[PDB]
Amino acid sequence: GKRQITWQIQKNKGLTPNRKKEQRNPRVKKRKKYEEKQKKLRSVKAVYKGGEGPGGYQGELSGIKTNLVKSVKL
Amino acid sequence: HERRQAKIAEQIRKLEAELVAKRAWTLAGEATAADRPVNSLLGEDMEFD
Amino acid sequence: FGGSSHAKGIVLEKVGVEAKQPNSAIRKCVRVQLIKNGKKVTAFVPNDGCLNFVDENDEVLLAGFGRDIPGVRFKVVKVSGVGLLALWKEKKEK
Amino acid sequence: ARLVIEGVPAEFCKNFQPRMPILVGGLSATEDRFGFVQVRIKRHRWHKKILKTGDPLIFSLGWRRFQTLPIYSIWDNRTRNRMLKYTPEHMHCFGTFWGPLIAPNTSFCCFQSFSASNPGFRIAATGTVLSVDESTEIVKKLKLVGTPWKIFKNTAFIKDMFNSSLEIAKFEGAAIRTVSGIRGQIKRALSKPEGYFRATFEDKILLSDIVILKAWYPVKPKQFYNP
Amino acid sequence: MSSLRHAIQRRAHKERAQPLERQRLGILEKKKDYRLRARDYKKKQAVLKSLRQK
RNA sequence: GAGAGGAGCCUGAGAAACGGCUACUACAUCCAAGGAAGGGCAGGCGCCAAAUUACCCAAUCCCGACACGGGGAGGUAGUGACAAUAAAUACUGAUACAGGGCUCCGGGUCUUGUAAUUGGAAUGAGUACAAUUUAAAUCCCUUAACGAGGAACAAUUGGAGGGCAAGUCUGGUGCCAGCAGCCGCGGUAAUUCCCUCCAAUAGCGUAUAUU
Repeated sequence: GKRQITWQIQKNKGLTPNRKKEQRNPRVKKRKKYEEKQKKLRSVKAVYKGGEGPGGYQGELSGIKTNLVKSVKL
Repeated sequence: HERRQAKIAEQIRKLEAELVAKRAWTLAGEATAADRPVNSLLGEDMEFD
Repeated sequence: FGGSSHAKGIVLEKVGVEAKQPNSAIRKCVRVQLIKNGKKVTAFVPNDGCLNFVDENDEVLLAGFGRDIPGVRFKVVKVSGVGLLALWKEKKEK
Repeated sequence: ARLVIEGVPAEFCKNFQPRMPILVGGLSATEDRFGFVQVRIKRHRWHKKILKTGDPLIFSLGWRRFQTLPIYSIWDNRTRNRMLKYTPEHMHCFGTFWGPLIAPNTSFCCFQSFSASNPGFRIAATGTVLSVDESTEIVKKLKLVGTPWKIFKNTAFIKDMFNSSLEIAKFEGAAIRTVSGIRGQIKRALSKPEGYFRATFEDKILLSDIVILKAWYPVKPKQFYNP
Repeated sequence: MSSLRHAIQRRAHKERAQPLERQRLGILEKKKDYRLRARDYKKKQAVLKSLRQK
């Protein structure tokens, strides 16, 4: 019949900023950060990502643009 | 004294009857002409721009 | 104020509790009686909520800055031993 | 030393036990004067409820323990102490009650019950005593609300708000407001639709709008006190 | 500061709808809808002002 | 090397032995006021508080009529984010829906998300039978058994930025702008509502001296 102490009493969190489950583990946070910055480098530069796959060249998917010269003058 | 806690107990009964009972229109913070009595806006005293 | 890093003090008058702006520097600054020096310097309490904790006559530890009144120079860090940010959060009583 | 006191009841005589100790607490005249006490309530961090104004409390001030009812109120931008209805969570309001006077900077404790059956943390509120007075000046916003009846360009006959031309004439220069953020002025009582009137506004309002008068009705705290 | 602000000091405050009687009459214009009809009317009267000067 | 203090004395194999006598010198305790016994370091506070008033001679060793009896050497443990070291707070699928996601004024790229629905394995913190280690305990080494679904077994410290009321305050040639807002009509067993980014990450901030 003893008065049990509650959880905020035991751990005085008080008023802390609400943080993330991904921030809870630092290894998960750098895993989800590298996946995003691997994703953003796909948008900027050109990654190899294998040659022709199984089907064998269904054409230049995602279009062909004829005016554009994506090259370094040398 | 039992006299003191008796009369104080009566005043407790009156007040907690007022806490149970309804809220007057001056304290319900948005009053209208349907809510209040007829010339009951006239008798009070407020502060407005 | 270059010999020591934190100075104790007496909260002398909460300067400008009658201001209108809730987080202006007028409301934030507090008059302080320095103990060992004897001077009176005002210091920034970093919130109006923390100003609700800074009370009269209390022993209050202050520090400096580093970077509405540019020129008030110190900073209230503790009130009666307990840290003022730990009073601002619900960490400790006093 | 010995202390002889006349006039002690048979509850303390006929129910005395040496388990519960006895204090001899030293009042002053200020501690013997009733009146209104202005008080800086903060809720406790580990009280779970919030504290209504009209709900009574048990107080730890001075030497004695009250059951009196406060009025919580924020000195909101320092022009009025506008009456709240609850204690703010995690913030210092200005409570005010009727009890004995105490000198300021008297830090104090606050309770909702003297019962052992509270499943957690009986302490209600903690703070410091701000000042003392009689005749408080605590203010609560009363709004008088009403509907546009006819809509001209800048004027508007509005309705359902005042009951009579006497009331219109009492408020016949008042700042009225539309919840679109549209100010206006009560001009004159419209004659035959009794209680309706004519206001003017800074622009054209809609029938969907709702027209408010933000007045400030005064609030007296109740006295009642018992230890 | 923004670091010196709590999480209850960032709660969005709730806009209040109309009473169920006025729900017939429509949307309670609060500040947004007022600014839409005010800027639209200002634009109309600006064009009509230019045409009257023509 | 010198030791309540000068002055003398005695023992022994070895001492000018003092934590042993005799006076004198400076204090001070029990008394039935004549008499007697009396002459250390450690602990706490100090010149607002932070390292146990721990357990043993079991080892190694020392001393005595001497296998027993004795040991303030030594050993065993407790606290400790001052450091220093290792590294938890999860891993992996499936489908459904969505059509944009991202990057530099107009450009450049092609699969991305979900507070979406479900399915799998993995358990280590801890709880802990035992036995063992030990002077005795503990740690260790073994160890049967329980031991994960977020509202939990409940990661922090700093900073930057967005949004918000029938609220508030201030300025002014309407309807704008500012600072700001735990505070709003009702309601407290009343309500179920809004965050994003950066850094270090069981560690991090702040102040001054500064280099």
